[PDB]
Order: sequence, then structure tokens, then C-alpha cells
Amino acid sequence: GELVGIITNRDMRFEVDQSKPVSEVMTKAPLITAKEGVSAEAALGLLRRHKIEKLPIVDGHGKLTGLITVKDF
Amino acid sequence: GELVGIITNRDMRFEVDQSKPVSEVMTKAPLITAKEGVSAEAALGLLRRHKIEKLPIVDGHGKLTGLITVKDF
Ligand SMILES: Nc1ncnc2c1ncn2[C@@H]1O[C@H](COP(=O)(O)OP(=O)(O)OP(=O)(O)O)[C@@H](O)[C@H]1O
Ligand SMILES: Nc1ncnc2c1ncn2[C@@H]1O[C@H](COP(=O)(O)OP(=O)(O)OP(=O)(O)O)[C@@H](O)[C@H]1O
Ligand SMILES: [Mg+2]
Ligand SMILES: [Mg+2]
Ligand SMILES: [Mg+2]
Repeated sequence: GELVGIITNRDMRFEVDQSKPVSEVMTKAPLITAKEGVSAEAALGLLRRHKIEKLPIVDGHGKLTGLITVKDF
Repeated sequence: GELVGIITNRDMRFEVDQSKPVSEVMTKAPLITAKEGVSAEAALGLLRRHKIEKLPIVDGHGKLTGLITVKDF
């Protein structure tokens, strides 16, 4: 359950081989992540500062728990 | 005319004080740029290498000449 990467449209927009494994093209860890229970304003600040769109939210061990984005609102 | 930066949707997406100048909310030089007459596949390779949707095409002096984007490809 520990995070090892992330994949988005910018990571695979023009990739030719659809057989490419996730580990081959994913954005390698470490990444910009927050802890469980992180405040919404802190998440917005991280999103604006790092200009990443999908911010993962991690537990106190390294296993992913959630993802923060205002689009649900 | 010296290309000193670039401002895209992400920089200005969630800014509140819209009265701020561009230089305060722009990505400053040096940018990821290519020479005039750069090959299409070379430009695509650079775009995927930096995973950025804008590529300024500049003269050797650094004067802006053109704007390649990822959605054209
Ligand atoms: N939280 C993060 N920390 C670090 N890098 C990230 C994070 N989220 C995404 N990235 C990386 O940033 C790059 C762009 O991801 P982003 O989420 O901005 O793309 P997207 O949502 O698909 O955007 P677009 O609509 O422009 O395609 C990719 O290389 C991706 O792996
Ligand atoms: N040539 C470049 N070199 C370096 N950084 C750049 C370059 N062009 C744009 N940037 C910056 O890289 C970031 C991402 O660029 P990109 O063009 O993917 O964003 P965008 O098109 O506004 O994104 P979206 O479509 O997801 O809203 C922005 O902060 C932008 O200012
Ligand atoms: Mg996007
Ligand atoms: Mg765009
Ligand atoms: Mg886009």
C-alpha cells in the first residue's frame, strides 16, 4: 500500500507502446505529498506552490490514503 | 524583446489579487526553448521530457520567434 509513483495525462499523452508498464513511465517517488488530516487551505497552498494538480494524501507510514482536489466541490 | 518569462493558465488559475503584475506570477527565465527551425520530433521529445505544454522558439540571441504547443501535436 505504500506509494511508489503517479501517472497522469502528461506522463502518457504520446506514448506509443500501450504495453509500457506503469513502473516504466510513472513519476518516481519521492513526490509532493501531504499527511492524513491535512487542512484544505494547506492543500490549496501546496497545489498553487508546486503547480501539481493531483495532490496525494498519505498516512503516517507511507501508504496512500487519499487525494485532494476541489473538483469534487 | 528579450524573452524573460512565460505566464500560463496554471500560474493565474487560482490567483485572488488579479492586480498583481505578470512578473510576480510568471515563470522566470531561463525557459525550455528551442532554436528556430527545430525538428518536429525534437520539439515533441523536449516537450515530453519536460512535460510542459508550451515551447518558445527563440532566435540565438534569445528573441522570441514562435510558440509550439502540445495540442497541435
Ligand atoms: N503530487 C505530485 N507531485 C509531484 N509530481 C506530480 C504530482 N502530481 C502530478 N505530478 C507530475 O506532474 C506532471 C503533470 O501532472 P498533472 O497532474 O499536472 O497533469 P494533468 O492533471 O494530466 O494535466 P493536463 O490537464 O495538463 O494534462 C506529471 O509528470 C506528473 O507525474
Ligand atoms: N517553456 C517552458 N519552460 C518552462 N516552464 C514552462 C514553459 N512553458 C510553460 N512553463 C510553465 O510550466 C507550467 C506548466 O506548463 P503547461 O503549459 O503544461 O501549463 P498549462 O497549459 O497552463 O496547464 P493546464 O492546461 O493543465 O491548465 C506552468 O507553470 C508554466 O508557466
Ligand atoms: Mg490539467
Ligand atoms: Mg494547457
Ligand atoms: Mg492542459
